[PDB]
Amino acid sequence: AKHPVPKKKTSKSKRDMRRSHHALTAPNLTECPQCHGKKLSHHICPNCGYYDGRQVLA
Amino acid sequence: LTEALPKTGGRNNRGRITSRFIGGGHKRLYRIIDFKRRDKSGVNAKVAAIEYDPNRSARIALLHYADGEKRYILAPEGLTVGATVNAGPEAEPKLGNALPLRFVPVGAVVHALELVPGKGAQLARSAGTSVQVQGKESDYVIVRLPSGELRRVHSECYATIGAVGNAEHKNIVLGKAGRSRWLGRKPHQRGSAMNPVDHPHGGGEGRTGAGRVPVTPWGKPTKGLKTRRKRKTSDRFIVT
RNA sequence: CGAGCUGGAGAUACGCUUUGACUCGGGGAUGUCCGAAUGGGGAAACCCACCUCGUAAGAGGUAUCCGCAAGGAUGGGAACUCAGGGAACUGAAACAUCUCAGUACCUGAAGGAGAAGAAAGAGAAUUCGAUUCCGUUAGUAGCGGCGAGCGAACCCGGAU
RNA sequence: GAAACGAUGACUGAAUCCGCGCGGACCACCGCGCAAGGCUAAAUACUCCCAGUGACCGAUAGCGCAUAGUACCGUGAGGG
RNA sequence: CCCCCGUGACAGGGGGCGGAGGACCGAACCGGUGCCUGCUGAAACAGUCUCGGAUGAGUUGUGUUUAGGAGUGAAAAGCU
RNA sequence: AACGAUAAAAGAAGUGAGAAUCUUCUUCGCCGUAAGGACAAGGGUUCCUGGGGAAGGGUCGUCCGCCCAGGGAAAGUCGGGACCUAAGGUGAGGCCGAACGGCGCAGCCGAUGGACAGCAGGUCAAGAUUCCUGCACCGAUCAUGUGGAGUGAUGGAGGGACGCAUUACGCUAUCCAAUGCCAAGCUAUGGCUAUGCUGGUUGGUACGCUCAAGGGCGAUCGGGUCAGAAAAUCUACCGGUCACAUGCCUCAGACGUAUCGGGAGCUUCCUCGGAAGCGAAGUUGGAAACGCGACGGUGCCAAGAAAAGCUUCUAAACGUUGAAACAUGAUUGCCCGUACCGCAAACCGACACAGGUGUCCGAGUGUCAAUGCACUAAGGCGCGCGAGAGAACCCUCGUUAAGGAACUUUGCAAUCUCACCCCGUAACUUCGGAAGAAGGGGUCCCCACGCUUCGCGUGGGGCGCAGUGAAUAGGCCCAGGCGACUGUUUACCAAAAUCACAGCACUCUGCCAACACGAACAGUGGACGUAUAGGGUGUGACGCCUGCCCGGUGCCGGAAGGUCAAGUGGAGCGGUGCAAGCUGCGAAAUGAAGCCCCGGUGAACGGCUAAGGUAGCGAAAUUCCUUGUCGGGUAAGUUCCGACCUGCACGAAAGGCGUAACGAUCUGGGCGCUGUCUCAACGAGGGACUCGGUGAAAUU
Ligand SMILES: CC[C@H]1OC(=O)[C@H](C)[C@@H](OC(=O)N2CCC[C@@H]2c2cccnc2)[C@H](C)[C@@H](O[C@@H]2O[C@H](C)C[C@H](N(C)C)[C@H]2O)[C@](C)(OC)C[C@@H](C)C(=O)[C@H](C)[C@H]2NC(=O)O[C@@]21C
Ligand SMILES: [Mg+2]
Ligand SMILES: [Mg+2]
Ligand SMILES: [Mg+2]
Ligand SMILES: [Mg+2]
Ligand SMILES: [Mg+2]
Ligand SMILES: [Mg+2]
Ligand SMILES: [Mg+2]
Ligand SMILES: [Mg+2]
Ligand SMILES: [Mg+2]
Ligand SMILES: [Mg+2]
Ligand SMILES: [Mg+2]
Repeated sequence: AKHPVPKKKTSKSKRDMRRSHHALTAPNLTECPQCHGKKLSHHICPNCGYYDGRQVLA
Repeated sequence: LTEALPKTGGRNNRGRITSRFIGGGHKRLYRIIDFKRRDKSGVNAKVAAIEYDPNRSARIALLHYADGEKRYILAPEGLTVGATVNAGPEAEPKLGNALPLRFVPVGAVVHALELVPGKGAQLARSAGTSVQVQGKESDYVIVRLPSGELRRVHSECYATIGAVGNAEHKNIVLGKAGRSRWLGRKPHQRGSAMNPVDHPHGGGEGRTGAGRVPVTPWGKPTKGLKTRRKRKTSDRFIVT
């Protein structure tokens, strides 16, 4: 058949313990020096399209 | 080659393989042969040509009658193109003449012999077969059949002068499987190569044999397969 | 019947109905093509014809088996009925006669039922008085590798 | 089986009322009955269908279906 | 079949010319040899590579026939 | 875990709530005897348009083969039917059978076959040999004239009408070349300025004192009835007269003139892109079919459907006053099929599945050839998750020092070899073979000279490590077993030494054959055959051969006798009634095939008590003891070869021994080469790891 197979159901406890590292880390959001919508460090502000001057359209 | 019929292959009867084996073949056509000849009594015919005939073994002769009716006859050993052939009681002991046994001299060699006046030729038809006449008894004539058997055939029955054609089926050595295929399917399948289910020589561990019998029950080397029939009275001396 | 109706349909538009719609009860009239299928063919519901009447449309006929002819038969029915044919698993703690069982199944014929029926009988009283069915006799009498097991009928009571 | 009687595939084959068949081999006596022509209602059986009822079910029950012999499966019979 | 050379018991040998074969190599096509891969597959039997046949006892379409102790079988109790 | 082939993908622009994924543009890459194109089967609206965006789509969708609505499919000539027949199916009458049913002559059904009238273009969003434009053809009914007398079946004949291989001449579709023609422009990086570059370069029909290979043919008179049921003016047969070359008849195709068409492109409008209008050239040379001429030629054995249409005859019938045939007008033109997918994401495979599916077309360059191989036209496509990373390990690859089988059950695997030309080639042989044996050499470019080309030969010269410069592309040899050989087999673990085979033998079978299927005195196969044939059984090319035993068993044969069934025959014993009678059982003798009994029989079952192995083989696909013993080869040899004979337990058609050739067969050795190995390394791609999307399983 399907050669190595689990021997016993993994308990609600054991299953959950394994998920103690699955939690997403929230982005470190910065506020744009211009358009004043929040942005990602080292990226162009989505809203105004600025990164010192304006690079992207809108 | 002149005004014939279509011979269609078939080895099974009502559905089932009834004559074991039998298959391949070069798709042959049927040539109608005048085996009786009675109705052409008195009329002379010219040997137009000796044609090839699959379905036989005996070469075929094309007869060109004076009345312009064309017929086919088993070509006897010797008959050449441009010779005359006559049917009826009035006939010389020359090649290819059809004449009843009473008019046939003793010690004469014949082929295409009947059995009942009419019906058509029934004995010594395949190439090189001969019927040696022994001498009359009453209405009946004692004749030597290709097997060696002596039969009481009534003189009322026709015969043809001489031995059958196609000289000898000897230099015909077939050669390879497949020559046999130009004719009949994968021949003799040994019952010893069979399984217990299939045939009595079936099974065992290796090459063998143990009681000697055919496909179905019976026995095979020696067993009188002839019945307690009436045709026996009209027969004197059989074996060999 | 007596005011609603326009099918389920949960749907709008057009309408119909006290000169009695709708619905219900009872008759008729139309009933394409296939199917016994029946003009002939066919891979059901489609191809292809001929004959008679006819203004074309359109209508009628054209299968075999019975008999003079009128008129009858083919085909379909859940189960029930009789008939022709008729298993084995199974029981016998094996198996072969026996049992399962004349059961299951196939086939034929038919009807609302059929079957059977008017004593060359049952039978032991010189009683009975067509048949079928029910109770009973009775697991008696008997049959039986006298084993497993199988099993009446007469009398009597009763439906008719 | 001591196997009567019915029944019939093969062969045979009678009597005609001082006659024929039966009565559990068979005989005699006693007794019951007239085959070799046909029909014949009612009582009996069954339930596709219809009505009524129920110490029947109430959605895994009850019919396979609160409706479907559908969807689905199978070349098909069939299964569902 | 046509030109050439041979004679001790011999057979033929040579040139042209023809175009035979269950002949050869090899695609298509039929096939399945060896390895690996695939092994809850891409796939209820496959893939790449290698390999057998390749004018024959060849391969293939339609149409039709034979089945259940029955059929079919260049014979494995194979296939139905 | 996976997201279904390792044929890629990139950017721009667009759309939209939303875009790796939808549209468009420019590139890139993969197929191109297909991964293009046209049918058939099969599927069923999947087609086109406009919308949609639950679910289906292995991700996402604004999109789709999914969902909704509307539309689309056009035939006298193409397939099928109103025509024909094959296998087979059915089948009045008929032949059989418990039933149900099974067979069966004609006839009828039945294409996979025969027969039969149309081509060139145009273009819907989606059909086209169907619609439309142009110019044809087929049959039917009638009309008007020609014409002036037959017309000719349900039957006759001819004819339709048939193989495989090979091959001569001519052509076409079609393809190539060019400083042929025609058309458009421009090119510049260094040059060319066009003799460069790109593209196009003829389809149908009518006529023509034009060319033309090839291909098909006798015409008449008469005689015999005994031939075609009869008749025949038709056909066969026999005879007579002109049958050499020729002679007639036919033009595949070419050429020319005309004409309708198409034609590269250009021209205007533009509602985001299509519609409309116009139109040049048409050369010379080369190649060339599996198609056409055609039913050609030759060779061969295994000896190559039928029926209708058709052409010719008379019979009967109507008519010889309005015949048939022709010509030109009109009229007429039924039914089903036609979209789309159709080597596939629309069919079969439960899936948008790496399989399977019959036919046709299938361009160019190079390469002896080719449908091979590489690249590439036209056309189609990048395979419905994606993006990083650059671990172990696993898959598919490239290279590898020194060694070269030491690996191991085994060179398993993987290299080497590799095409064409020239030289050269063994034992052994069935004189064919073995053979591509083995081995060695050449191969590219330019020039000059020669010839038989697409090309080749000789000379000299050039370049590179290298010249079938990349792809396709035999490793070879020695000895053995087994089987002669090609072939066949276990769909899905066995391809073989299995089966088959040509050949040999025994044997049965005389024809309503044996034998076989079957309810059956049916019917049919055997066989429209006939002992030079058919059934069965065995052995298994060819060569030399095949011994001994007939007691047992079986088969064929004899019969002095013994044994034996029903039946014929009834001697006797017994029941009952008073009695004739009616009844229960019953010997002897006679009564069949069989069996016991006698002889035969081995390419009958068998044996080596009925006899104890003739040749030949032998430690063998057979041998236990066993790794027998001696020799070979190896440094070393349980295997292998050879001898020997002590054959546990070879041996003559369950064939014995041998045999050239053949083998994806099995065993042993050698050369070559090599990552099999000492002993592993590096490198590549695809997984594995990481992120975002979707998200199974056995097990418990
Ligand atoms: C390839 C997948 C295929 O497996 C195989 O074929 C292998 C090779 C086969 O091995 C084999 O059959 N064999 C035959 C001997 C060599 C090989 C084997 C055996 C054991 C381990 N590995 C290999 C098994 C291991 C074998 O089991 C074995 O059976 C033996 C009878 C006993 C063993 N026991 C003792 C553990 C068992 O494992 C069985 C019988 O199968 C066929 C197992 C059963 C459960 C089965 O049918 C599966 C569903 C099977 N069918 C399928 O489609 O998938 C499977 C899993
Ligand atoms: Mg509930
Ligand atoms: Mg219902
Ligand atoms: Mg190869
Ligand atoms: Mg080979
Ligand atoms: Mg028939
Ligand atoms: Mg990736
Ligand atoms: Mg990092
Ligand atoms: Mg040896
Ligand atoms: Mg072999
Ligand atoms: Mg082979
Ligand atoms: Mg993830």
